[PDB]
Amino acid sequence: NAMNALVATNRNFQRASRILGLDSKLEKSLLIPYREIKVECTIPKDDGSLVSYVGFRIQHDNARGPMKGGIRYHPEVDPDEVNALAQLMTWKTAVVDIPYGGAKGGIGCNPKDLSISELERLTRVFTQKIHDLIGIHRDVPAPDMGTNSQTMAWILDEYSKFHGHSPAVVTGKPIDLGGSLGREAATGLGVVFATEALFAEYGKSISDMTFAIQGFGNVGTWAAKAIFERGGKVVAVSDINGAISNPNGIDIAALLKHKAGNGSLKDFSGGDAMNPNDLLVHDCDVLIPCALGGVLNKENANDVKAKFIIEAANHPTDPDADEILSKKGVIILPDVYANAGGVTVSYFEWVQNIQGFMWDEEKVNQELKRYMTKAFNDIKANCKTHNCDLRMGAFTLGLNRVARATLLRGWEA
Amino acid sequence: VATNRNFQRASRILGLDSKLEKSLLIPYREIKVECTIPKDDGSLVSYVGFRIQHDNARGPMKGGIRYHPEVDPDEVNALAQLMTWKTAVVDIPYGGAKGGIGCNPKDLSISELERLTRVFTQKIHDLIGIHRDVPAPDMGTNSQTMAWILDEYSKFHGHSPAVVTGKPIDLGGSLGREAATGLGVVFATEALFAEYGKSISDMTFAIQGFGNVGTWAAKAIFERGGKVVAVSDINGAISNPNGIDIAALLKHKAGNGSLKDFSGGDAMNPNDLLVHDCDVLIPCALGGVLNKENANDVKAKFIIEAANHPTDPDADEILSKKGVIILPDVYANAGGVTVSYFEWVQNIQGFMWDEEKVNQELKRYMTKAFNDIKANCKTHNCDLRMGAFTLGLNRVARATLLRGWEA
Amino acid sequence: SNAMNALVATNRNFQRASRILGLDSKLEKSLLIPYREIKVECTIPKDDGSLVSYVGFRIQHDNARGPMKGGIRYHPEVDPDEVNALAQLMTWKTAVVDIPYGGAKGGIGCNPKDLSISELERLTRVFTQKIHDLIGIHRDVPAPDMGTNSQTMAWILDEYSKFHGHSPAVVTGKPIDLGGSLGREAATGLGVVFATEALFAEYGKSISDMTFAIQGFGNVGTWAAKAIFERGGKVVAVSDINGAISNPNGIDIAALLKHKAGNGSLKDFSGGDAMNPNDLLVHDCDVLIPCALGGVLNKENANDVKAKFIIEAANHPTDPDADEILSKKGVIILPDVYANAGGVTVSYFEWVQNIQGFMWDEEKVNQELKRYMTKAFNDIKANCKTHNCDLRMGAFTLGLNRVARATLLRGWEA
Ligand SMILES: NC(=O)c1ccc[n+]([C@@H]2O[C@H](COP(=O)([O-])OP(=O)(O)OC[C@H]3O[C@@H](n4cnc5c(N)ncnc54)[C@H](O)[C@@H]3O)[C@@H](O)[C@H]2O)c1
Ligand SMILES: NC(=O)c1ccc[n+]([C@@H]2O[C@H](COP(=O)([O-])OP(=O)(O)OC[C@H]3O[C@@H](n4cnc5c(N)ncnc54)[C@H](O)[C@@H]3O)[C@@H](O)[C@H]2O)c1
Ligand SMILES: [Ca+2]
Ligand SMILES: [Ca+2]
Ligand SMILES: [Ca+2]
Ligand code: NA
Ligand code: NA
Repeated sequence: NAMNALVATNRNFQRASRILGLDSKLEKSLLIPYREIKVECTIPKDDGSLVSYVGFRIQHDNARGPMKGGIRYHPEVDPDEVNALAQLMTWKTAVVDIPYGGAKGGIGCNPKDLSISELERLTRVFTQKIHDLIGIHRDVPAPDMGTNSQTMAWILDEYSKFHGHSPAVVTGKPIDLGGSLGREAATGLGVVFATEALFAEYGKSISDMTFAIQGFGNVGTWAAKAIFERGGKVVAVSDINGAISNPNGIDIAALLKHKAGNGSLKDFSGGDAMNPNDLLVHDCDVLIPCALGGVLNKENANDVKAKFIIEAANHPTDPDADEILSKKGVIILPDVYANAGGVTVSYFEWVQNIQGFMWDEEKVNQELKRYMTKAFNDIKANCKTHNCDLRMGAFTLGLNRVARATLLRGWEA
Repeated sequence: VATNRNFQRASRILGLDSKLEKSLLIPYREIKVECTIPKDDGSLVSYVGFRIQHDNARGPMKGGIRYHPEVDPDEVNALAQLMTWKTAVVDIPYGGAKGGIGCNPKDLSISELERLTRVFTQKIHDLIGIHRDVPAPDMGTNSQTMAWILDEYSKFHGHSPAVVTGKPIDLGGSLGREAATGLGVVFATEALFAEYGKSISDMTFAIQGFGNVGTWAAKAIFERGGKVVAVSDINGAISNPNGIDIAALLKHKAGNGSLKDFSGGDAMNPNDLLVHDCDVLIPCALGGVLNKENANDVKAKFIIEAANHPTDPDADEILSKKGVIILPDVYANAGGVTVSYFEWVQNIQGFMWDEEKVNQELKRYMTKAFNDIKANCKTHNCDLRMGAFTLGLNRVARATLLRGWEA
Repeated sequence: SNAMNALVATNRNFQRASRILGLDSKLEKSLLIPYREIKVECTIPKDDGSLVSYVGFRIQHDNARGPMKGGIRYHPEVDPDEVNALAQLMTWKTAVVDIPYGGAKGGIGCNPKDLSISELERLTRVFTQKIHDLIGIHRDVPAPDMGTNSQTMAWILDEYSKFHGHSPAVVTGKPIDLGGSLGREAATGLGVVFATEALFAEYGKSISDMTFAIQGFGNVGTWAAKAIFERGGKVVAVSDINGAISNPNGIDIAALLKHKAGNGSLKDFSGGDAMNPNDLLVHDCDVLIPCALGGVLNKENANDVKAKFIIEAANHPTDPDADEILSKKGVIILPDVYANAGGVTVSYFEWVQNIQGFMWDEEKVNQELKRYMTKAFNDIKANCKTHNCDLRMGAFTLGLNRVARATLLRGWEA
């Protein structure tokens, strides 16, 4: 089904390089990651027996600043996937013009199969094995699929044994350990700010549309909530265990309460249970993938009903699907812009930490809006001077900014 | 003895479990180091310096350095633990510490005190730090002491202005530092009063003590229209039922005048201050002044504890029965430690604030802290003293639990 | 060896200010000795593979008030006494405007015009390798100077960061795309105007009240002239050392700016009258602003100056004989150590923005610049009253006393 994640991302990178006319030698430098790290992570389970994993940290580019990107605990984590995600962070940070490069990490494990004490030990061992490589001004992790603010607390705590109290070494922290107000909701809310900027160009409002949402974690819950509050009609939601639909709109606040009491989507009373395999091809105006990458591919792209796709997940649409969907008249707001709210507020968390003084939530949200608005305006102008679609307008915008910084730094030893 | 019972009560109010409680009572780290220097005449003297680092779950530790003899370890430990709670009460990102040198600084020359300070810094240079443990002045030490610690520490770790607070302005100290505690008392009083719908401008005040805290609090009250009807210090007292002209009074103190010889009031017995007719009583000078003998004769309906522990538990109950509200010391006099945080912030950001910004941030922190204390009081159905204690204790507990325990 | 304009001015001024303050002679001796002097071998392969060896250097004069600060000159004339004097002057200058730095000065004895861009980059990176442990965000923060520029700073940043991690604050003057500050090009000229505004307020006058003659039309002259023009000042004469134009109605500085943009020269400009650039300093005006050159006011022309105010934007336009004649004529001289400090003040702001991890917009940079410059004038004015002295000594006594106080508070025991 899914195209190789790194093959897909490199095809977009090649398409973007051609638009900019990049010299092949500069292009090759920008493609190769700065550093790839794979480390053994062996822990005792709660009964004392050993389990061994491999942890990864791919540091793709640091021309524009310390590297930035989250840590995924998921059974399909592998070098290709982490490499593709890391490269995308390099472009995304540059799209929103925050002073970071790109990185990504992960462990190939299933968190549902580990106890909370095992997850803590695994997280601390991973931190021990990379403590030299990450750092406030080197590489700053954060959550991603299968990790959360408690995971980041353990990274902070273990890292600080080696280098002293270092709040800014990781973002997505709990509020009570130096996290930023607004960070938990930031990706989902930024999706909404990105969607509003796009709909403004077409003269539409969120309240005009129906929505289908794949995935219901940190990104999908906050995105659905924010859409729901602004009058959007959310007609289907899936997660790994099932899905729920309602053509008149799901009461998202009620669905989230039901979820917080350990209810499953399929059992929610204000909707009809559905097969999650039918989510991406469900009738809707706007489709928002909020789970795995590569899920829109040559096999299902012709059956997409949506007129808009908002890429909240990282690389949910492969290049085969891009072209099919373009010919169906579908507009795709690309991941490196639409889901950048998270890393943007991560930047603000990091700033607050190094300034030793936290901001109020209204300032975090004012700055998020300003960053997301400016990035969209830059993409629009870039699509014009280069006469390209939104994915390429954002991709070339970030790639060109990375090239500039790379060229200023130079190459002598 | 009463301190351990009090911590247990606060712990049980919060529902902490015994294992967490035991951990919170054990200090993170205790250090003692030999400090030997040549005297001015070349002969040696040897002292022991120490630092009790109580807790660092919420950030770098913070606390004073005392140059004073007759060191009592139990009392040093108690004060380090108190700083852990106090920093959490006003929500500044520090834990608690206390240190010192067992010496009598009156017996040392200024060059001997400098050498002793530098040697002590040499002996603890890897255990203090901008993000590790940030000392401050205390009994027997001052901003000059801090300057020497900074200078010697920076030889080891590079220029590190935020390694200590209380610095001279000329070496990175903060504007507003001298007035911080007295002014913070007043911002705290304004927050308390607004909760009852009252304003400083409609209250009368009696103030015990006219030193660093009492002078600045009186000034700030006077400038907000408060009527200061009585003031005492160690040598005398002065009363005026229509309000003392505090600007005039501060001028008279500067010229080495006495409170009793001030013309803008009537001299009074300083032993009569706490029982003076007023709306608001502010003990600023001494602890242990309100006890079972005099608490029934207090006439104020609000007591603002600027001094540390002015009120014993007998008095607390007596005054509660009389419907008196007591703003507790741990919060009310926290403006000094709060501005010390701002000093550290300004240092780390490399860019100092003007005095207006320091004072606005101080008012902001003191106001939010009051509202957090009051909300906690509603949650646990307790008075302000216990509400403040449980707020601080719970914040430390929460950070500790989030950090976790696996190696 | 011991004789350039900046050496004589600084040690004359240091000595005079030290006596006004009554500084102890042992403290004075310590303040004159630099903290540390560094010379390092810098050998590189040229593009053709052959070696060349230069000597790089950094004089670190004083750090009582903070990390040291100062430029890196790539220039073949290296005069050790002049380098020391300039590092010392930065110590006083930073103190005058109350920025938390001491002074330094460094460079490489080379002619950068003989080197390719790749050679300059290797030379810069090797120099950085040789001094990486002696500079740093909280130790010593270089900046551009004669023969170096923002590209030079990018290379220092990049190489230094190999040894210590990303360290944007290790140098100022960076490209905007690598953490440089907005407002840098205008900073010195705009600061001159902020300083002039403060001075004139003391007389209850405004720039719109005055006529101006400006010597120099480079980075400082253009921006000062632009900012004066926009505030209603009448710029009646401008010289660029090669030509000069006079207009008693006021020159249209906007028109003159566009003309310089069209690669025209001052003598080419049609919106005024031909004048001899050597007559600029004695031109009729209320305010004279020497921007381009030093030593130009001397005992032979001081008495023909017509201005009531002299704003020393350039470094050291006024020699000792002229300074005396002009004071006796009643002329008020805003001294260079203060008046042109806008550049170093905004370099302080760049370091702050880097340390804070978040860049300011240009409006904020310029509000902060005006605040720093205004407060420094008021402090200088206070010191003039305390010591009954002219503005130049009010400034030097202010900066010297701030360094002395910080030194005495830090103390002397080991
Ligand atoms: N967390 C952030 O700040 C952030 C920022 C930008 C983008 N992203 C991206 O958003 C996506 C989701 O991240 P998250 O933080 O929400 O993760 P999460 O672990 O919080 O939740 C992931 C969600 O996806 C669901 N899911 C997993 N496999 C699925 C499948 N096969 N079908 C349907 N649903 C499935 C899970 O059940 C869960 O509801 C990822 O691509 C991530 O990289 C995350
Ligand atoms: N930042 C701070 O100064 C700070 C911080 C926390 C707590 N406190 C509390 O405030 C108290 C006062 O601190 P300070 O800096 O104002 O001290 P200070 O030495 O500057 O002034 C003390 C004042 O108390 C008076 N006094 C002493 N004994 C008295 C007595 N028996 N009756 C009446 N007046 C008497 C003195 O004459 C003087 O007026 C401390 O002892 C402590 O309890 C101070
Ligand atoms: Ca690369
Ligand atoms: Ca011994
Ligand atoms: Ca010296
Ligand atoms: Na001696
Ligand atoms: Na070559």
